[PDB]
Amino acid sequence: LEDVVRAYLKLAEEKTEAAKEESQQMVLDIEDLDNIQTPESVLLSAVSGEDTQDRTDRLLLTPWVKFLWESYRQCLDLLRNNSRVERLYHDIAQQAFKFCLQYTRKAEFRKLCDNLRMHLSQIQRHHNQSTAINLNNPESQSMHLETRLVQLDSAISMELWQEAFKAVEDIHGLFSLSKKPPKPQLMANYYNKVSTVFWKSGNALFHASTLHRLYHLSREMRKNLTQDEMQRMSTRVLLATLSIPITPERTDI
Amino acid sequence: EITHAVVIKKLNEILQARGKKGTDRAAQIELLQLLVQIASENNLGEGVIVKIKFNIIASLYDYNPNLATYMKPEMWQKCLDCINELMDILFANPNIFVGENILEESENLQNVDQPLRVRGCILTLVERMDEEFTKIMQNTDPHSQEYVEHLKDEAQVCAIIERVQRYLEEKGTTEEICRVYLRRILHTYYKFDYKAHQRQLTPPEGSSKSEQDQAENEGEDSAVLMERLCKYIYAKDRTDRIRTCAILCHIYHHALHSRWYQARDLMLMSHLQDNIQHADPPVQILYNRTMVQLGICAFRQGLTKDAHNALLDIQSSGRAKELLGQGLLLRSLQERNQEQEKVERRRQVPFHLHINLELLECVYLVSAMLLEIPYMAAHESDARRRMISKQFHHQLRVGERQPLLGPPESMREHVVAASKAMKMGDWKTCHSFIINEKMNGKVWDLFPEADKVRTMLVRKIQEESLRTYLFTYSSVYDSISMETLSDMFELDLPTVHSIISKMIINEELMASLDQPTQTVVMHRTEPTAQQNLALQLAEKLGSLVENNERVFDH
RNA sequence: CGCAAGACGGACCAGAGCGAAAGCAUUUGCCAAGAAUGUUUUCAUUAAUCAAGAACGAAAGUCGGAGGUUCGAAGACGAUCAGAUACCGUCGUAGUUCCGACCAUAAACGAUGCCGACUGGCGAUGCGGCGGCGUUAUUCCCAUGACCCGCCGGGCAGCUUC
Repeated sequence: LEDVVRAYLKLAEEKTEAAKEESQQMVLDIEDLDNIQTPESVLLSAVSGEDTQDRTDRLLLTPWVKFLWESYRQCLDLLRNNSRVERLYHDIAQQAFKFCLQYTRKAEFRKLCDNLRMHLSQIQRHHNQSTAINLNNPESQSMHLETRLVQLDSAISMELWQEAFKAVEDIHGLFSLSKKPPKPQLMANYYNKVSTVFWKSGNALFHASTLHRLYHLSREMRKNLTQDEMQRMSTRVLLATLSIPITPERTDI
Repeated sequence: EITHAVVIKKLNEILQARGKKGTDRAAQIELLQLLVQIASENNLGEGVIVKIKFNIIASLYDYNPNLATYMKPEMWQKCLDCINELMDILFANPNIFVGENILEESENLQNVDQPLRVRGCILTLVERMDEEFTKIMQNTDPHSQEYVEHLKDEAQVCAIIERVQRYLEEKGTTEEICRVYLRRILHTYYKFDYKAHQRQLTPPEGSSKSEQDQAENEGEDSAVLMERLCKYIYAKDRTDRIRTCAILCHIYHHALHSRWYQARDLMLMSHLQDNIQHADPPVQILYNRTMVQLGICAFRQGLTKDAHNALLDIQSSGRAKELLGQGLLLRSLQERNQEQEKVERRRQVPFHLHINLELLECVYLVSAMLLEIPYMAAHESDARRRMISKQFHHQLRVGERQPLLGPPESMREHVVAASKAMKMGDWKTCHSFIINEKMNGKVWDLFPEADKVRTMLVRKIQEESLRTYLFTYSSVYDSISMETLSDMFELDLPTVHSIISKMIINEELMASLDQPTQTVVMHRTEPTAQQNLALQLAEKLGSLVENNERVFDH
């Protein structure tokens, strides 16, 4: 299954690669090909239209994209929304994220929704020879970090935000139902990432707070991580300061 | 091959089995072609092939298994070639060639009914063909492209309808042709600033002075001409369903090509609010459609008020969707049933007649913005009793109550973004959404008058932001360098005079205003007043409701 | 393995269809004909049955031409039998086939005249029309196709009973 389904999604990815280039070099140059003045009927629809490249890339690329998306949705999803072992799921998720980033973004809503639903079915399902949750932080931590990085960057990439919010909510829920273990690495990683992604959107207040949180994490990780670097400490203190002095009052209009 | 009797009778016997289950249905066309390419004689005519030519371009119709469909573009071009040839035969010639006897040659079709609506069987065709093109511009799809050769057939049918216009012997000139004219104005009406100002702003002393250039400058007149003309050629029918249809298309021309005054006049004269009730459900869509473009050209002339009231009636509802024939059965829960919403899909509408709804949205939400942010600035300086729901107040409120907004990435959020900037009273925040979201969003990029409407937006923001600033700050003042306000909000003293003058008169402020010295002296207190006037109101509200509780009781 | 001649339309082919009866199965086209059903079209009693008289009418047979593979009266042989001019085996003429004239007969049998009215039940089948919860074909979608259910005509038949 690993060899077959990897080779399937790999064959579909190359058909879309060829389909874009094809449409984006031959047909895209056929489009705006030649002059660019007076379209006879191109100016009239200029009151509610777009460019010629999107207008004819929809004819020769949208197919590939759509197909790939559908496959990813029904593939691992409609064939492996859980089960026992076999990660590959991480790779699938990564691919989906990349696709969303590149092609259409709406896919994020669908993919995200599906993921959440699946997580709910299991977390609030528990009824099958599936994964015997208990102390198996391997797969757990794995999927966790995976979705995290994927969600974080994803949202903080296509200018999404609700998606990022959903991701954070999910992570919080996991921590709640996954607080039975002490705590492994990655923690610091995610913390820093989030604080950063925040910074602006929210006030440098909560952002600076998260920054100080990551700074404190650098202490624990230090005693356990061990980082012999002064520059690091300097940068940390700097980030702390800023995030702090920034706003002395909010304008609650 | 022998005197136009065998020929004619076989005409009969081919135009007979026209309908039934055994048609072959395409080699009747073929066989009409095999009485023409083997029709190579003389006088007799050039002459009477015209009519056969009708019937046979009518083969170039009827092949088609029904009325819902759209016409293999090769079939489409063959149609064209036929019709075009059957302009040839019917300029050159003039005898009218299913009647008016001459010397003879060579007929008989006086004897059936009238030469003449079988003469008038060329307008029929061409209207049909308009309609077939229209059926085209539905099944081809959409942002992209078969699309352009089809647009080109569209050019060519423009051609045809133009042609079907100058000719007119009709019965002579005026007195019914008007419907050619109708088609022609249906293909003049939804066109553009650039082609109402190729006469005026493709430079009129830089353009050619050649009869042809006048035919161009008259071509821009020629539709708003046929208004003045063909009112009487209809002028003459009172039928509410064509009256209420025609005038809605006329009000369109005005506001876009010319004065919004004439547009404002024409609907206000007509009073078609009553008349649309008598009208059938296409003209309902026209009524909605015309209301759009007037609230548009309200905002383009720069009037917040009229653009508000115009675009209000649409934005009370979420039906512009279903009115433009786009609505699902479920897109909330409301929009049943299946077989009935298809009527809208069959009747409505080409893609080249649409407008962006985010445009319509933003243009409405921005018009209201300049009215309501001073209004609420005034209100929260305790002028509140004028607080009105189900308005831009609500539409701003739903977007306001997001805990989580950082940078705006939706057109709603860009309106919310500029709204917050207007509250703070910094010009700066207006410019954000007016530049960036209008590039996103291409709210800006659909008008040559965005250049104008920029200036109209800007100075209003600078004046009303000054006003929102003043509604709060005027407790803090003891006096004002009025010169500062001019410099700071980027305004000039003549206007800032007139502004501050209007303000202190009508907003009923307790400022004393030295206009020659350019000074205000105010000293209007008190910060505790915000509580005191509030409990004074809370008090005063007591007795007033209480008198109703009395008058009910007794 | 190839060629020629003449004959013949298997299985599919059925208490199935069409024709007044005798009869009628390879493909495709042409020529004229007919039943049933549909119809708020036309005519207005124009009908039913039939001496005289008329058309068609299996197979065999006769006359004149063509053809003659196959089968085969007659005939010549071989057996079986007391006898065996037979049943059975071999050969074989007329005939069997086609074209043009005759012949008018059959268990030409449903052994059951034709036209009309009335009087049980039930399930099928061929054809037309109409009504319908649905699957199914295609172009993605009520063109008209196939399958399912019910109803109305007229047709070949069957089952059931104080």
